[PDB]
Amino acid sequence: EIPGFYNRFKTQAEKSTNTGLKGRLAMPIRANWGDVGKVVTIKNDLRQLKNLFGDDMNYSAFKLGKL
Amino acid sequence: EIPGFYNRFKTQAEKSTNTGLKGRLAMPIRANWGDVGKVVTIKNDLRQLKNLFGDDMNYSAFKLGKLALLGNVKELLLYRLVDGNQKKGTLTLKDTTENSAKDVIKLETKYPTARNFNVTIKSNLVDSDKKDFIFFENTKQLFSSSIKGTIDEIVLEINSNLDNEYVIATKVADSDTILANVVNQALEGGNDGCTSITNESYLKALEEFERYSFDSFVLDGVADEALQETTKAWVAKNKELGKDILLFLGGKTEDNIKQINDKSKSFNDENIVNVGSSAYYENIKYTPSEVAVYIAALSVSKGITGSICNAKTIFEEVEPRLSQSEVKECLKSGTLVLDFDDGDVIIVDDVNTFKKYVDDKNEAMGYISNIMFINTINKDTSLKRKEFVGKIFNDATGQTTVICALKKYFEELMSQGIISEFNVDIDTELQATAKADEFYWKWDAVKVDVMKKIYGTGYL
Amino acid sequence: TGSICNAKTIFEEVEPRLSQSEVKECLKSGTLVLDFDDGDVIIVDDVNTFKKYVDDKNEAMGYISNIMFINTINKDTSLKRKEFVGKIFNDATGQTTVICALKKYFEELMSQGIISEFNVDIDTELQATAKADEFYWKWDAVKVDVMKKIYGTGYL
Repeated sequence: EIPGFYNRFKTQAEKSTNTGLKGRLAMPIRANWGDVGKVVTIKNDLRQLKNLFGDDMNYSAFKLGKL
Repeated sequence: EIPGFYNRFKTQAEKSTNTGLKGRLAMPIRANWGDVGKVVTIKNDLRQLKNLFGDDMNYSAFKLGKLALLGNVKELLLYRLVDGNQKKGTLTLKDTTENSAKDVIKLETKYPTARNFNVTIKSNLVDSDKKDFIFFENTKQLFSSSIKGTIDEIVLEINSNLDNEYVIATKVADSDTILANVVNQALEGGNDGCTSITNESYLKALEEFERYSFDSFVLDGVADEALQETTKAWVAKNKELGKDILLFLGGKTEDNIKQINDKSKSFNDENIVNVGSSAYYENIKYTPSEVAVYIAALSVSKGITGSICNAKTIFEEVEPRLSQSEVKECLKSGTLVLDFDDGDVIIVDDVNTFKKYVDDKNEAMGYISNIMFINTINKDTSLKRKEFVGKIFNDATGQTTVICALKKYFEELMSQGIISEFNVDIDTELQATAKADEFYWKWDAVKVDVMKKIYGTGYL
Repeated sequence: TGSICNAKTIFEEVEPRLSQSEVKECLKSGTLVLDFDDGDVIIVDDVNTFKKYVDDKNEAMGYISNIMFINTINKDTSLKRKEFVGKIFNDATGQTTVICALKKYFEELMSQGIISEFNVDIDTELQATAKADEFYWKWDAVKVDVMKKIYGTGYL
């Protein structure tokens, strides 16, 4: 680069981390909503499940995902 | 010098000083009066603003300047916006000795304008050849003078006294003849400054503003959308170029709180602050951008060692007015909105438009004070560039000197209490990969917080 | 013991004025152009016209300070010519004396910190092929660099 003193700040995840989670699980699911024909990874926030596959407890998807 | 005991007294500013001001602000302005095409710095005395840009509240210049000055900015930097047709007022004078009268003096306003600056010339009652030159604005007299009937001395006197600073006199011909009498003749031919002002004028003003350094920008108290995206891109460019400029914005008065929140969602760069609430100060309303001028001014005046989350405002009323649900909606949207928590108008919080997002750019980045802190650190560091770049040899000694200087700076910050904890060290991870002509370094810190929320529990 | 890549200039204005793209274009072209990085006029970099080419004449040769260093070494060495040429017998003693003098000079340079590492020795490859009335010698060095670029990363 050109000479100079160019800062690039990286307070991304300074101390916003916790180690209370582990493992990964497979899930065939019936769902009223969400993507079809693909294996999608869901982070442990249930909001992600609610967004990507709906919030209907009548279906295996949301109920088993919450469990 | 020659031998002797020569005193030179320096009771200039012995104890005539106070420390109640800080910060600097940028201002594109429309004005009826004042300099054009230059970025002029204004000290916080409003008399300076009144002198250099007039006292007309119909124009963005004086009104937004007064708001910024009440924001307690140390130095307010202005720029007069105009269309190319914008022009100075002018008047011409003629002799009377000759039957074929010839123009001999022309009067032109010192600054471009369209106001009714008027002039009167009459026969002097004491001396025969003298003419009494008097100047007005809508018959409100500015200055009076009397000079004999020679054109050179007349124009020299008219240009000499700064009481006649509103107008410049120039000689049209080298006559020694008696001038013609005029009575309250306006300096016509001028054009105002609100004439056909468009986005291109603001773009040119911003390009002029690229020269300087600022703590904040507010964009003339105008909420035009295309100007807002243009200024957003401009500030992003300035940030990438190492100029850390903060931007405040205010939505249109017609926008509902939902629309304001949508706009505050659209903006997500940390250097963008969207203002929703309108207000009254002297029983006169202010659009969200006009009060965005004031909130930016107050923020920069606060500087470090402060915030705005409950700073009292000068405004006597605020609207639209929000329940706690609406306030929470606006804060979640990143909108900043004033509030009437008490009999005065009070700023609700320190939020910016970015606050809609959370984790990578941390939640403190959602607050304006943290951004001001980071910009200040970047600015002081980019001041250190010239001290250290190209002047020390990259050896262990040079690296140690740089680290020691940065440590001294951060310890100065610690002494002020702004930082609760810090460490600064060489970035040995990147220093291993660093080329021989460069240096990498790392630092952690913990800015000292402020009470926004407080809770009490009682036992009896 | 210095450079020009950010030396402040006496000039109150500079033109034509360049964005980072234009600056990078000029540096890649080997052009040297002043800049207005702050309220003063500042020299952008240490580049020379050669810098367009890269590897054989190394990238440091693209910088003027390295050329000044090399010219200074050549000048001091060509000053030593008159001390050593035609005045010492090419035996092991004369070669050792020449090498010791050059080592003393380079150690003086090391004391100033200009060089981070060096070695100077007889060029035994060419000395084997050398005619009896001549001498060959070799030296490696590492000039001490200067910060042109600096990068910082922050944690809060």
